[PDB]
Amino acid sequence: TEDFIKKQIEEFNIGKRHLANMMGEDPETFTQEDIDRAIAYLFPSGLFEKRARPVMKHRAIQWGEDGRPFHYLFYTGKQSYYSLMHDVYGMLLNLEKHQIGSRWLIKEELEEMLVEKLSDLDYMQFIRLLEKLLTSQCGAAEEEFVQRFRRSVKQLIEPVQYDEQGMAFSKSEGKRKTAKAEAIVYKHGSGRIKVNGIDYQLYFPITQDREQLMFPFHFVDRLGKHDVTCTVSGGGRSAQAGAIRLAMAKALCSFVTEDEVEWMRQAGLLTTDPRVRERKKPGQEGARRKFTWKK
Amino acid sequence: HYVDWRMWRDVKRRKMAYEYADERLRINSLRKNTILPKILQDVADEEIAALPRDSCPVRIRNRCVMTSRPRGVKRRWRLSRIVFRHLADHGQLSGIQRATW
Amino acid sequence: KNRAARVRVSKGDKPVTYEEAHAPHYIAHRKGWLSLHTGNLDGEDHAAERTVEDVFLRKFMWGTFPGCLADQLVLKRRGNQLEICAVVLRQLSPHKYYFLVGYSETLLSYFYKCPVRLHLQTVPSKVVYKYL
Amino acid sequence: SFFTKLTADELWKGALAETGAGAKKGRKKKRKDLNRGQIIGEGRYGFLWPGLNVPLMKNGAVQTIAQRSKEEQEKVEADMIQQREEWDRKKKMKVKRERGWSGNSWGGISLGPPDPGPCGETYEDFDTRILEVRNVFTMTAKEGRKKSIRVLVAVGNGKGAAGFSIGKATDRMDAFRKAKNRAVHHLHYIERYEDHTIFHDISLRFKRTHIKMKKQPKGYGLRCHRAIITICRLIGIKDMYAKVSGSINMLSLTQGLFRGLSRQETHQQLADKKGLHVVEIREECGPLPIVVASPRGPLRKDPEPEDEVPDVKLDWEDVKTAQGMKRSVWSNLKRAAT
Amino acid sequence: PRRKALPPRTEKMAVDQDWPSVYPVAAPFKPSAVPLPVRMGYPVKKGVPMAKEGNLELLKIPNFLHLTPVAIKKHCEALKDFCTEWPAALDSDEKCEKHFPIEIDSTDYVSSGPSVRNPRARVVVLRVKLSSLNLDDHAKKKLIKLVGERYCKTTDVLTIKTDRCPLRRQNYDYAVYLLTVLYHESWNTEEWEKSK
Amino acid sequence: VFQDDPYLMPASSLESRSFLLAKKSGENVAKFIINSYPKYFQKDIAEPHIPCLMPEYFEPQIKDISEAALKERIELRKVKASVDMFDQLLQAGTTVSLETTNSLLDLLCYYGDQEPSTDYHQFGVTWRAKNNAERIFSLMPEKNEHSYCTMIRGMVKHRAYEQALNLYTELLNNRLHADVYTFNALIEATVCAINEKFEEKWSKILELLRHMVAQKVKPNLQTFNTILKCLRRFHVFARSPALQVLREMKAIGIEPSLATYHHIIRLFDQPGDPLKRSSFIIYDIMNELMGKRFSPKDPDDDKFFQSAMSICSSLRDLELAYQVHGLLKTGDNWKFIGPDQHRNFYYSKFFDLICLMEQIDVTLKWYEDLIPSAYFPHSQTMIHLLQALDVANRLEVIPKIWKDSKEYGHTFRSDLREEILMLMARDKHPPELQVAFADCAADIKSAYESQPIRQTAQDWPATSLNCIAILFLRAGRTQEAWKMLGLFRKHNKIPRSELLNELMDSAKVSNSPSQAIEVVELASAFSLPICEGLTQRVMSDFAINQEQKEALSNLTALT
RNA sequence: GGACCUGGCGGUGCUUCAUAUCCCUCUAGAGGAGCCUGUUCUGUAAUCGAUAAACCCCGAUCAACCUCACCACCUCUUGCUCAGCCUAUAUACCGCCAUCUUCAGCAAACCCUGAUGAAGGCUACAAAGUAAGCGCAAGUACCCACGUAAAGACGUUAGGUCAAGGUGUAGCCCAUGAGGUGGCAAGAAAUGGGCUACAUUUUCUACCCCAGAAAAACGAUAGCCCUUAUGAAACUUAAGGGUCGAAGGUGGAUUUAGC
Ligand SMILES: [Mg+2]
Ligand SMILES: [Mg+2]
Repeated sequence: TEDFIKKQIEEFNIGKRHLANMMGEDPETFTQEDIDRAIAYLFPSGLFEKRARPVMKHRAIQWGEDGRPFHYLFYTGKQSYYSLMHDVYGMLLNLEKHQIGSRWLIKEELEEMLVEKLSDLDYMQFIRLLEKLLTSQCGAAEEEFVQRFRRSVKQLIEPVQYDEQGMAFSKSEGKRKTAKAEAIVYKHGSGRIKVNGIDYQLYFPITQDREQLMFPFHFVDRLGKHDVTCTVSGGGRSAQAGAIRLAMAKALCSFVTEDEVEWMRQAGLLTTDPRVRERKKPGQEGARRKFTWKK
Repeated sequence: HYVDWRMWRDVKRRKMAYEYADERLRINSLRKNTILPKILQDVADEEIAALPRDSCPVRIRNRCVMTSRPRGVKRRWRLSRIVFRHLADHGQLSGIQRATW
Repeated sequence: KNRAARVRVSKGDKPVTYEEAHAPHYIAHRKGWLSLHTGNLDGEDHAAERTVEDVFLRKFMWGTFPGCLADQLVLKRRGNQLEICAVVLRQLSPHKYYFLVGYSETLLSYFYKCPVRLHLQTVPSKVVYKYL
Repeated sequence: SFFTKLTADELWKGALAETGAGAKKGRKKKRKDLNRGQIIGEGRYGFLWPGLNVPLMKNGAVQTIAQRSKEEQEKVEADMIQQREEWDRKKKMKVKRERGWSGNSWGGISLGPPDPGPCGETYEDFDTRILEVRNVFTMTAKEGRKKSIRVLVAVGNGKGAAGFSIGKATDRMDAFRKAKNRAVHHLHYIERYEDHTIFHDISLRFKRTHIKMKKQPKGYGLRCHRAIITICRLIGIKDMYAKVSGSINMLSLTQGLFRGLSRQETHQQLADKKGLHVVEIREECGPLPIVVASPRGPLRKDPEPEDEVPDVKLDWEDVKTAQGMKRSVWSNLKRAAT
Repeated sequence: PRRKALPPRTEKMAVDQDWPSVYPVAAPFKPSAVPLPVRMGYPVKKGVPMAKEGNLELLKIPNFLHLTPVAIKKHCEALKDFCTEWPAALDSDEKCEKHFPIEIDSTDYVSSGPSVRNPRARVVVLRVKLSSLNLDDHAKKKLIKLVGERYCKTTDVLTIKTDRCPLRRQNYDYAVYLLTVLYHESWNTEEWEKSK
Repeated sequence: VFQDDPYLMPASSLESRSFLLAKKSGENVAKFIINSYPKYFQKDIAEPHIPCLMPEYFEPQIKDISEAALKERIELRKVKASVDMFDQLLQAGTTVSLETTNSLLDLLCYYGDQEPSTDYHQFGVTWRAKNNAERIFSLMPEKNEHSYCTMIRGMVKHRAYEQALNLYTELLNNRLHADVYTFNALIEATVCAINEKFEEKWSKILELLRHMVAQKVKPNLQTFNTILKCLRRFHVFARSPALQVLREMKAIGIEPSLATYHHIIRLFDQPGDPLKRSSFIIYDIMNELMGKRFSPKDPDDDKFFQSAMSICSSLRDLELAYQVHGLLKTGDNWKFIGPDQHRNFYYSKFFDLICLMEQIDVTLKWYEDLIPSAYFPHSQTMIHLLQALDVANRLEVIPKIWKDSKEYGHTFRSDLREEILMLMARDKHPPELQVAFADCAADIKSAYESQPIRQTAQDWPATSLNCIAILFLRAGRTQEAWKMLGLFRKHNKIPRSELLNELMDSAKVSNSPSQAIEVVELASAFSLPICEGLTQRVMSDFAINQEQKEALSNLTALT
């Protein structure tokens, strides 16, 4: 009951005061974040599931000592959901009498909001009622109500820097498979690209890698308008070429217009390729190749 | 009071090999060279052959120290795969955990 | 089906502690290791000796405290110090508990040539995490 | 060896073989605890450890390590063996149950009071009796022939409040629990005349089961079907006659008995209905008129019709018994007290 | 009557108590001693993490309750007597090389177990910049050629690793002797050195 | 030392001692197993080697009749086999060192033919007239100063005072010179040998000291410690020369130790008034010891503090007790507190004096600091604390003390419960204090119900029941008071007149006639003279009905 | 015998389907050759277990001696063990798993319906179901939120393992136990899986991707010889070298794996 919760609250306050004393912190300004940091330090647990780690922190009962429930819709068994439906229906009645990057929350979010359990059909009914509310030319008083149930669904660009020589430049980095590259692109240049201090046509004898390097500058029509110095390590020739391409595109984003940045993002020049080698599993030849199925 | 007579035999072999380790090392070092005369190497060969059979370190078998299993024994823990799996699954072994990646 | 270190639900009546209720694939995630020593780390030696000593300590404390250990032991090694932390029931009299603590500590210290200590945490009954 | 040893529970699980191919579908040994009679600090060497197996202080002084003599150790071993034998004998023997209608039948067997209610409700005054335990089988594709137990349970407080219920379960004890916990929520209240008998004769036909109950004076006993005897004991009826004819289905019998007993009309209800004094005439009391009921409202001055011949549907068996033509060799047989 | 368990002493504890006195040294977590209402364990559905009483998960943790920041500060205040001030005349590494050209590296290993022995601790490494030695062209060339791979031309550092002897002190003495004999032989001149 | 767990935390002092004894018994059993089966513990895996964790050896292994086996037995103290081997060696006539025979005599005299007590297989004189030590001494080929020294010391230790005198005479015949310890043993033997008056003993002690000076033998702390121990037998006369001995110590430069001051204090602790003479010694001793770290020098050092505090408790000097405690809590001096019994007695006396004299605030501070951290209080100490709290009118902590009593194994102490109940029920108090006292009384009643004296029909004190009922009435729990009125005749315990008055006072507020009449029933049952007056009050302050007044008239006729 | 209840299995159609999946379509394979390896058979005096999916480079992340449990011969008897047994039984079990599972159901505990019969409990503009718990899910590991792992209940095959170990039952106790020396293991043959290839998108060399040659040679890790490594022991292991240059010329029905 509420007595047990109040006893737990008092115990938590006393323990918080003891923790503040132990850590030497001020017992007044000893907030929840301080409590969590102190507990993590004093009881260091490396269990991956954060819910299983030690924690010091602060459902209820729907009727008093006389047995009378607090909510008039308690006997429905879903008092929160039906109260919400009743309020929405009342708002719809009021609207009828008087006359994007947002989506509806999922059933789990609705259950968390209403601390109850709801079926799929109940969720669909509530969503349809909310949609009818939205389509009814609802005012701000109901638009805020809708936004209570609404859930929201650009690439950051590095700034230009200056070097000892006086040139204006930007620097970025990228990776592909097991290769990591860091690129420096100058605002003014002559198309020279040097990888690890070596000219690109010598470090990349394969024409495909050179085409991959050309792709970012060619896309925004800036061949020969910049000078690039890249340091790449790991992977093979194609992985290094892809990493250098991604790093060069990310760095060149600092010099092209925002529209060109969006165009490059739509062209895939900025997304990091998550395709990496899949681990071999026991009982099979490769990542997916099973052994020859005998009969 | 070892697990089985095979573990008892292995214990006897280990003790005898440890007892005769230095003599075997010296005689074999006499043998394993191209400097000393061949006749001395031959008498060293017959000497090392005269040593008891169970003193040869090759006869030592790495059995599990708790079930005497001859095969499937991890050298670091000296345990068979079944016993090691049991202890690790119960969590009694520090650090060892299920591998997922 | 995987039968290793798992408790199978039959009627929702069998009480299980936190350790028993979790399958092995939860060791790194929900239940830390019952023993803590540096032997299993990288570049460290004597892992097998520590394992054998831990097994003997568990089998010895289980029989020295018959029907008293509420849950599995916790073995900690710090330098040459060994600490056995045991959750024990309150069935036995404190005189017998202290006698067993002294006896076990002295015998283990003389047997393993290390300063063994034994810390007992008493509980009224076996703590039930859930029923299966 | 030593590291190959296991725990007692694991060894018992391995030895008893509670699970396996044989025990999976039914295609003798039992667990015995070896720690019930064993005391810490007791060994075959007979050592006395101060503070563990012997008192730490003797004569107000700290005891030292002592070893029992060979004769003393023999005495201790004999005492241990005697205790083990006595415990084994006690476990082997049992308090014999009270058999029901027959030695191997489940009917009439008491189950004790029903389980207490959650909201501070106790039924310690209620007695629970089994009336039928049937094994019922069904044809399912997944499992072939599925087996279950249906149990008919009657409960009663011996003061009129009694009920019956049906429990279906895979386990017999679960069926007993379900039925006896459900019965107390279905309690009829049976009105008893003078707290020992029914108010009047009850002739009923529930489905294909005819029940004929005759009101009887004090001391007549329960001359009724054994199930009816049990149900009447649960209700609180001590004197009644009951004949069952046609189908003797136990469930139909119980349902019809409860229906008839609940539908019976009390003397007070009759007096209120017809507005006349209900007066009892007893042969043992001579011509003395005993007014057992009086109307609650105004009395009716109509002297009622003096019916020359009552148009009542008689029963042939009753008339035959009254006229003596009945000569059944089983009627009025001497029987144990009921 | 059966024995009654006393209430935990955390109830008698004060908010402004001296915690380091409660846990002076490393010790397992004791619910009767820790006043914090800490909870550990993965909660069951519609449940909460298990309380500290009988919590084996808390017992497993190598807690730092004996090493609170106040306790750390008090311990360091006590231990400041044992320390010795670093020489302020060589605050930078350049002065360190100017005054101490030879650096000795030795590794000490700490691990759980009854035996403290570890062979890996017998290794000694001697590092010295040849530019910090008194050598001429011929001596420097001869010493570099003699040491071979032990000298890195990029860093101008001679590195001698000694582990031949069982002990740390023996390996250190061997490294010093090796450096001395290498220096003296490098300054020495031999007949075969002419036919280059 | 105890396990930090609520179940295993000792409650009382007896529990503390029993738990420590059980732990020591377990350690001894483990060591007995280790020594009985050493082959299971010979495997060494400790680096560096730990000698104290290896099995020990007590039985000799040399079997030949020679000096080696005899020396092995002597160093293993196996007195029986050492004597048998020495007899065999003497029969064979083989060589034996003089030092070896001296060591044999030392072992025999120190142990007195007592085999050392391994793990397993007071009043009077412990020495025996016939022994192998005397025989070997007679058969000893050559004697030396150390031989006489050790024989005298062993005979004094075993109370062979006449034999010690004979050894002294033999030393004088040999014209050898003893040492300081031998002279101290001789002084002890001379003092304890005969029941002579003080004059002869003091003259003999002075003559022995002068003889020691003549023998070029220098004194030591043991000399003055034994002198004071001997002079303790003659307090009246020895009160004067104690200061002379102390000044002799100061002049020589032999700084008196804790045991020396303890012996001086004991000598000044003559049965009678201590203020007359101990006031001249205790303050000077404290001034000398003030701010001085000590080291173990004499066997009686550990006693000092205890004895001091005891006489401190006699002097009722809170400042002196504080000085003594500060001396104890100075550097390492706390280690001189002594054994468990001495520590318990010292802390009991100290806390009793604090409760008697110190202000109740500092008294409670000391109560928190010492109990249970230093010792578990006795029931008498808790009674004194309750008295001090009652004097300081701070009754609000009285239930808490009772809780502390339940924490310290004083739940079953009848006297403590009686004192608590009497203090609680003696005076009326505000409603919160009264209800707290009623809660404490209910807890005490539950304790009475749960006492282990239930083997015999419990003799519930009448005063306890009266006080519990009074507390229940004054708080407002009248139903339990009525039930206790019934239990009074159930337990045949006479009620209290004040209890009846409080019964009427409590029933007047609620205006309950029948509850008032029931008290008259009880009083008439016990035929107390108050009943008449009680009846009057029932007829006066209560709206008595007809049948209740009929009952009053019937009880008026019956009483 | 009457009426019901629960019933199912049917190489029985129709409409939807399957996403590396049922077929076709995609790629690379197996089925042709050699070699390697396992199995079956033959043989031996000379293990056992595994046996369609779910056995067949399986127990074994491994057999020259040991390992070893096999055979022959010899030896020992309270035996390393308060004995021992790799002796029988996985159809007595624990233990650890296969399998559907590349599944989402299993479900106690209640409530209601059928007159309180074997039973049944579905309607969302809702008409008696609720359900703890288990599993899925979720959470966690790895590089994300994806993916892969891990997980994957109850049941199914009296599924596998008494030879990991423990143990029930039964048996041996001068032997069915223990120890030593020596020894098998081959090919008429079939079969599974793997490796190398049958080449010109190749081979050799340099290089590690702008070359020069080779091209009826391509092709053995096989055979023979020799050396070396390990070991006490190499004939039987591995590595290297020399020598030999064979079968083979893209392979039938069928069949494996991959989003
Ligand atoms: Mg019968
Ligand atoms: Mg064969």
